Amino acid sequence: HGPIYGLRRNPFNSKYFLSIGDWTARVWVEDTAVKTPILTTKYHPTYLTGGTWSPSRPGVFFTIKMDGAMDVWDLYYKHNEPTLTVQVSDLALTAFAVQESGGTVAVGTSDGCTSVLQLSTGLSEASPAEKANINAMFERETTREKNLEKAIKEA
Amino acid sequence: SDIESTLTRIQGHKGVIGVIIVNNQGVPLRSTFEHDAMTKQYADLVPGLADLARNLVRDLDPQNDLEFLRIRSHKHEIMVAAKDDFVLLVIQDP
Amino acid sequence: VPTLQSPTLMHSLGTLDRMVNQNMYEEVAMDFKYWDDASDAFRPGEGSLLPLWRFVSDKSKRRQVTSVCWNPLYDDMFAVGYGSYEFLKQASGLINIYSLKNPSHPEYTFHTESGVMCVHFHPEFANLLAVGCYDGSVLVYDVRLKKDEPIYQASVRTGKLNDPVWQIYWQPDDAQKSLQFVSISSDGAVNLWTLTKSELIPECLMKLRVAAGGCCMDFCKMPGQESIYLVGTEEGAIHRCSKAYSSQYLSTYVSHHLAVYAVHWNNIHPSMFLSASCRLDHQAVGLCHDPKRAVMNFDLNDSIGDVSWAALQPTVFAAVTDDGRVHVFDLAQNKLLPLCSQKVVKKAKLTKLVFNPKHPIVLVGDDKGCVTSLKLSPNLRITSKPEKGQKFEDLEVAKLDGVVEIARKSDA
Amino acid sequence: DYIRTVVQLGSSVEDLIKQNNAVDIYQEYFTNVTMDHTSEAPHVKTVTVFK
Amino acid sequence: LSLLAQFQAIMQRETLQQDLENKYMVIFQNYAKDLDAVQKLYEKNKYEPPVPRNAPPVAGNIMWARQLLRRIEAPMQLAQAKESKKNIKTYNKVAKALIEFETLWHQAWIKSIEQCKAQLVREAKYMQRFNIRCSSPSQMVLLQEEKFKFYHNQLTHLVREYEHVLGRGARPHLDDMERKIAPLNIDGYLHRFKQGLARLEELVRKVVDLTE
Amino acid sequence: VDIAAVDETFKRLQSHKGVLGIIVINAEGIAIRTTFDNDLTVQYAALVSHFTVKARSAVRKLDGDNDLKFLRIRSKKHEIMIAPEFERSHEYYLVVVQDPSRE
Amino acid sequence: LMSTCMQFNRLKGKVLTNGVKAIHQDFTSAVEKFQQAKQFDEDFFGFRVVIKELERRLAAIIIQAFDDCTTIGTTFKLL
Repeated sequence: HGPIYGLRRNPFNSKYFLSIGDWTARVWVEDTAVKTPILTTKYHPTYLTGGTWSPSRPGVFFTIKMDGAMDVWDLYYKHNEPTLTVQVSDLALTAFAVQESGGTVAVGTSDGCTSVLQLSTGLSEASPAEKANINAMFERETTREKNLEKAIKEA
Repeated sequence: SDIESTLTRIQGHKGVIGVIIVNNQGVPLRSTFEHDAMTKQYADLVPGLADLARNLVRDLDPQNDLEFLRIRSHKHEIMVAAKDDFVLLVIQDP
Repeated sequence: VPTLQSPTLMHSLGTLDRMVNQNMYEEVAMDFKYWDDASDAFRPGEGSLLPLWRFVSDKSKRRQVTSVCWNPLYDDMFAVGYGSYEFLKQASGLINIYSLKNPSHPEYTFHTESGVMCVHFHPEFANLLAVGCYDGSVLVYDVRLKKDEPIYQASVRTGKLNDPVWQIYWQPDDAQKSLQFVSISSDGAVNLWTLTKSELIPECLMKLRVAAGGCCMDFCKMPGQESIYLVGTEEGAIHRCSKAYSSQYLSTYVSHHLAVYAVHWNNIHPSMFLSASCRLDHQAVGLCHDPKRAVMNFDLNDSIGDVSWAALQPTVFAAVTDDGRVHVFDLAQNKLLPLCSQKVVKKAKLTKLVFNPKHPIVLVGDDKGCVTSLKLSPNLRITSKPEKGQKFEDLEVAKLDGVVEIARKSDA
Repeated sequence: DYIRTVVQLGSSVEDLIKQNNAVDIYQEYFTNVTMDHTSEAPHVKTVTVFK
Repeated sequence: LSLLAQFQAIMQRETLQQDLENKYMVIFQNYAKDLDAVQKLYEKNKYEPPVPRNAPPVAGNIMWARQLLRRIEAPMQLAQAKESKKNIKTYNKVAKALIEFETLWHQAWIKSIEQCKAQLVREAKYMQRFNIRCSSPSQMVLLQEEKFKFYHNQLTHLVREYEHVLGRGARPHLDDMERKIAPLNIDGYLHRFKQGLARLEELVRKVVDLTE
Repeated sequence: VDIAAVDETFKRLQSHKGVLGIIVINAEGIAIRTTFDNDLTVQYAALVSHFTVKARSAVRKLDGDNDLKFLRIRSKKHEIMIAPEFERSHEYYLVVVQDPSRE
Repeated sequence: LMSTCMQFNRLKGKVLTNGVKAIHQDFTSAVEKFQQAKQFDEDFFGFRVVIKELERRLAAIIIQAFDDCTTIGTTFKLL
């Protein structure tokens, strides 16, 4: 939707890319039959502007919005609402970065400074397969819905 | 406030006549008696029995230790919990 | 480094206190394990519970025993859930934890602020204790920490049953990222809870529709499968469903007119449960089919606190009513009359009966905040001994089935 | 006399052995349980703000 | 009586079938005995009757009376001629007493709904689901409980949450919220106090992370 | 014959749960009946003889008119039980070793 | 009967896909038992029982998966 602001492949096991750009935060996939999301997440308020994943943990993400948040969206546990809403600033956040070992973030705000956070032992993992799994299965339902329109029209 | 509450519970049952804690060499600290002409009796007689019994148990197979001991007389049950820091005594006729 | 506050002092002092308190009840305990009633091989038709340990604490006398549960590993733990049942004397609740090693002073304790109308230990891990409360707040307590406070709560943010939580259970979640809970409430109906990061989250199982969602006050699940459980109501009926909305009330065993107070399966012959109400009669009814009648009925003079099949045998069971008499039936020696009816308490109405899986004793619980522990004379406990060519579950299926067919074709 | 003494002592000790088997006194519950269930909610700390 | 029904069903000989009518009088002795025992319960426990569990006090006494009546009445349908006259008279006094409760207590409940309706705001609007089962209702029945246990559950929470954030203080802060706590318009005040405490749940944790 | 009675007492005691051993030792520290091998026997006889005469002298010193009919020392492995019967023409502190862990 | 058979030939989400697998497993097993002249009304109302009885697994695994719809338009992916 509209002016897109997000793009990132996912790391740590696979190639599924992200689309956090507008005020919906999807997760997309690269196939010629799946030109549509997989784990669409919430329609938000406060037009979205930017985030990424984790390179030390499978598939969390971290939006920012025009009133400012690090929503630590853990994404194998909930699927609708931001697991952790933190407002670093009142003024509108417009950046993002991740420490390469994972566990320190940075956003500079709408005027000026740059705020460096620190995320605890929520950022580590014990099983990296089932998150490739639930981000693999959950779009064959979308190809399955691609079959239905041919079936509907032929009927 | 857990040690003293256990002392107050344990000294108010149907047969208990005295609780004693004694250090390594001696110095019976925190007795419970209305006079002290027989506390010193316990404090200098009993830990000889406690460490003598640790000798008896441990001599057999040195992975082994002692933990407690009971001596039941006719009118008394002297229970001693010996360990490294101290020796502890509770006296009770059933 | 002050010796008189060292933790190992407190450890050895606790063990020495048990070591004392044993030597104050030597007969009560030696009988608990090494004693058989020598005068019940002479009169075949009756028995006699012998009363054993008595457990009181001074915060309990103003309270009413409102649940009892036993721990899976050790078999010397209780979980008394002191609380209130009168509508006008509503108090703050309590929960002790006792032991057979010392009966006088409880090992643990907690102090809630509403009536604890249930408990349950976890079956595999062996410590975590789920509870409920008069005001919807299901709570979970962790025990070995020795912090007199919960480790989770409920709120009105995650989920709240909103009226008393009469019974709760633990589900085995097999090495997963969670632990599971199933509940029941007066208004609304069954809810599922999980143990997430620092919270407990509802998921609704089913709603007990008939004015309003019909009230209900007990349920039991069948051990041998999991999904299918039996739920009471206060419209009167007994219902049975599975963990779905899969044919809401798979079985509708309707036979009653008031608040049912207890149901129970029996661990052998998995088709046969009994139940018990506040219409002064408890009915031992079969479930594969048979939803329109009762195989039997056993009327009595005051309403039922509760009932319990024995752990060790599927004929004998016991029941506890509102007078002071626990009475215990063998369903294959007498036929419609209580094998042993004994009065244990003086001026309190009994309200909770719980068996023991390994040693043969029983806990019954007063109206006056006390629990008293009885032992079963050998005519009450008669397990048919297995043999070379037969299995122990089969003989005990056979006894019950013989009694069932006899009274089925003898009733009509 | 030896025989009478031995059977007297056998009686007394037999009572004692029952006493120890009756309920075990010297047994601490949860001597060693490692698995602890705890509080793990997300923590956000601003170490410094680079300005 | 079930045994007698079975013996009727066993065999046929017209003399025996003229003899199994006889034993209904031997049955009728014990029903009179049961009619004795229930009668004693009525007079020993007239004013303060024991109840079912979590039962309210006015019409959770009606159920006790109803239990005694319907314990004595349901065997009467089956055990229906001089002894029968005195026993039907004793039954027909017990019947009028076991309607004496279940009308006078219902009247006392009428005047108590006039009292209490203006803790106990439950019972005058919690009885009418026990009362709706058999007897008749009264003015302004419990059409107003789809709000009121929302009104107490949210409102023992947010006020409760105005203790924990005041456990992290150590002030124009609290000013702004003691001016909100104090004031068919208990909707907007719960709005106002929820948006009120979100603000200071932010501010206090900001101060803690910038102070430790 | 009473020899069957005392051997029967050994199987009475020894039929109990966990009871590893029974032995009888007289006032001169020499075992009479055993259940162990010979050297664990002689070291029990010497050790327990010395220990129990020290303990009886302790209790008699502590109070003049009180004696002991009982002794119980603990391990983490096995709870040695000593009983004595101090008399003339016989003083046979029998000693059991047991533990409830086994079986 | 064959109209119902066609409509049932059109068959968090891990648990719920397992659930709608159980619904398909049962409807197949039920019809294959029926794969074997006026007592067919009895098996007919038995099958009526099963259809209006395993239509409530559907209503249950769509009530449990209609909160966890995310947006305006996950509901037609699941409707």
